[PDB]
Amino acid sequence: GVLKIVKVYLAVKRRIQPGDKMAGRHGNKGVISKINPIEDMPYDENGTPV
Amino acid sequence: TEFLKPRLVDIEQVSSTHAKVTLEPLERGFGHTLGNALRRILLSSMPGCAVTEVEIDGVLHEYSTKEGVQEDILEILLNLKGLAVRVQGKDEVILTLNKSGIGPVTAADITHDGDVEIVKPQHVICHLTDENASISMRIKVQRGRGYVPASTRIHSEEDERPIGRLLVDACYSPVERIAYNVEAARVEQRTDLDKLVIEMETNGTIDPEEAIRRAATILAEQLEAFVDLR
Repeated sequence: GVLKIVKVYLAVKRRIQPGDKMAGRHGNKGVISKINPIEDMPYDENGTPV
Repeated sequence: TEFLKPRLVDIEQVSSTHAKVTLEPLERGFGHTLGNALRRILLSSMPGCAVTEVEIDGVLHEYSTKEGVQEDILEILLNLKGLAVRVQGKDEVILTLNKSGIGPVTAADITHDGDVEIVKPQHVICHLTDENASISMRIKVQRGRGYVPASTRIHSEEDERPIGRLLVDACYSPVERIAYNVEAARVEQRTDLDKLVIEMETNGTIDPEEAIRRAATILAEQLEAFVDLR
């Protein structure tokens, strides 16, 4: 029945975003709730944000 | 109101990237008020120049590999994000980079345009393995502010789709790190009087001094709206 087949390969870059699932290696899971601006994030005495 | 204004005192420039700025005298509580307000504008609102579009000849997409080049196109683009650029006059400049032969392709191989200044000429972009290999590309640098990802830019204008242009991230924001310390300025009478020490760490482009001036300008522009309209 099949005369010819054309296979298309699409590439996609997916960004991390609210709803995405993240975990550690101690079975500690989570869903990302919000992406905070750098300014807002807790920072060290040295000024480096978490 | 016995109003007590601060003035810019000392500018330690440890490096072109890192610069400490002491500020006094500040009245009690204005240390943190100005400290954080400025930190937030300096991180989110700072204007700068950054690579927006790159077009390499013989390259249709960013996932291909060019022969005679160790790095895949993605890795080359990530290096061009780190390329430190100053545009003096124009908002948008297209620089040309043509290089051949065996060697680490540096930022100096870009044709020095008159108004444009490359802050880090030794910045690595590409490693050429085979001597016969030549790379040629046209790097567009635009001026903007904050962070403009290619994904946020692939969902806005897109009036023309020229199969051959690659969109990469360009952190306009010159400011990499900022922290402010409130130290006591044991003032002539007042011991509650304090100094503000702002430790800034930028990449190239913006001058620390100039950036603080701009950030204070933006905050004062926003206050005109509240002082004026009731």
